[PDB]
Amino acid sequence: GAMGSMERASLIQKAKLAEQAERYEDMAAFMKGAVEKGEELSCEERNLLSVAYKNVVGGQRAAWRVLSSIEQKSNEEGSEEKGPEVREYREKVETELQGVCDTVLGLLDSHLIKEAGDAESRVFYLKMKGDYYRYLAEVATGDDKKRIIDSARSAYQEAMDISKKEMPPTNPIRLGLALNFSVFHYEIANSPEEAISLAKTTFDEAMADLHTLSEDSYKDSTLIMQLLRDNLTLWT
Amino acid sequence: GAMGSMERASLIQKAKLAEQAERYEDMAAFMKGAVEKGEELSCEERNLLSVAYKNVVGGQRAAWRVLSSIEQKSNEEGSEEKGPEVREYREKVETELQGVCDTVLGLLDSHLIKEAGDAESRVFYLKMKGDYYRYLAEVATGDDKKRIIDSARSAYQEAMDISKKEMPPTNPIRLGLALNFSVFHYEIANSPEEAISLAKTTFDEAMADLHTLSEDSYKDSTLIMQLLRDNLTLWT
Amino acid sequence: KRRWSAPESR
Amino acid sequence: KRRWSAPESR
Ligand SMILES: [Cl-]
Ligand SMILES: [Cl-]
Ligand SMILES: [Mg+2]
Ligand SMILES: [Mg+2]
Repeated sequence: GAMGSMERASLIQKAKLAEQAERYEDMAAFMKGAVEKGEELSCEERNLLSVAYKNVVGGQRAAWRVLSSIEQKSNEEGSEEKGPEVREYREKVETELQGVCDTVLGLLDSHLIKEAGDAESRVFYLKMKGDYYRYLAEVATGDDKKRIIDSARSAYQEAMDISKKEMPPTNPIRLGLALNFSVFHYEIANSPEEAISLAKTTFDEAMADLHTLSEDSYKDSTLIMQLLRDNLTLWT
Repeated sequence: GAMGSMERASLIQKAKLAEQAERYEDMAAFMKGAVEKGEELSCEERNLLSVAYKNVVGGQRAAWRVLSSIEQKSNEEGSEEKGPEVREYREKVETELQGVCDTVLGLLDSHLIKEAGDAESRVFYLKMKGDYYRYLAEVATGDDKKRIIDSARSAYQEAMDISKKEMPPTNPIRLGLALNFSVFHYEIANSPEEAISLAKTTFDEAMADLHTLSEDSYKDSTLIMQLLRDNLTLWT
Repeated sequence: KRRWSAPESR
Repeated sequence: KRRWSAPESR
């Protein structure tokens, strides 16, 4: 790997520089190198890993959606035939997106998840596993789509079980996990009622725990609660 | 070259798709492939080439400026020594930026400029040559900085001479050339008075020609005149 | 408006 | 505010 010769601490330092420069492909490559050093990641390092790949895949997903929409219009009745280019280029972006998801899932499987023993790290990584299988599911159309969806479901479900047992209802990782699992239900698993129920119960249980929090923790939790509320407003 | 097997028209079609998807690295690679087919570029194709590389290098320049600023602070008195990482990563981004500028300049030299006989194409390409030498000059610090600056000056000067002889003062290419040459004077060549004089004369000669224009041409010209005016406001 | 998914802590 | 350079026609 191209980062094999760089110190772990230098990789982390450069990931932070790349973040400041909004160079998220570089940031992801640096954090991949840091993971491949084989030591567990701290809370901050896990967040650096997550931010980098979220931004990389977010750009690819946005581009895939633009191209998929163009492609769908090209296949309408009365559309002029333009040749294979739209499909080809959508497939190119899709393949690159899948490659990024496979890379992240490979880091989680070798060997982030199996070494993660604390609730905060184990839930964080399982949420990530659910997220990147969900991004694979967004573009899946073939005979493996059901298995991809079930892999996302299973990762989210294990993360939910641990988070409910080991974390308070206001924990921001627990909240963001529930938010993403609710989006999975709504737009991947064709279960909008499950999505709405999860979002509401998650919001209501966090509301009831806010009184235990410092001012700074209150700010962190209410920020994600507002996203749950916004989704509920959109969905009902 | 990786685009050697794709039809010229398919490259152009995919460049437009990449533009819509804001995938400017892909867009630039497609347009590089189209240039390498060896045929001259139409007005629209020249604009596709320019937009793609402008966006690619614009992202690298923005990142280089962030990193250079961090590096400068690290070299202040009382700054804690953090090691070579900031310099290393700034050099990485700088090298990638230089590579993009060299690629563009190579396309212009082989063989866009020598085949460009019409004023509109020849001025467009010479402006581009000045632009990408200017971007090289922004990061140059060594024994070639003076030669880089003079290469930018020379390209802009030849473009200005042709544009003054062959194009009306409201032509948007002429206006954008003068805008960029004025920025070259102001922040590359340490000649703010020349920058201000060029911006004012360019604005005033365009103002006097607006009456000849259709509504749509008037809109195109006044848009760039407003940028000249904004720079004059900033500089005086 | 497009639904929210979880933002990054950073 | 950072000075303008020429925008892209497209
Ligand atoms: Cl393609
Ligand atoms: Cl580096
Ligand atoms: Mg119902
Ligand atoms: Mg004076």
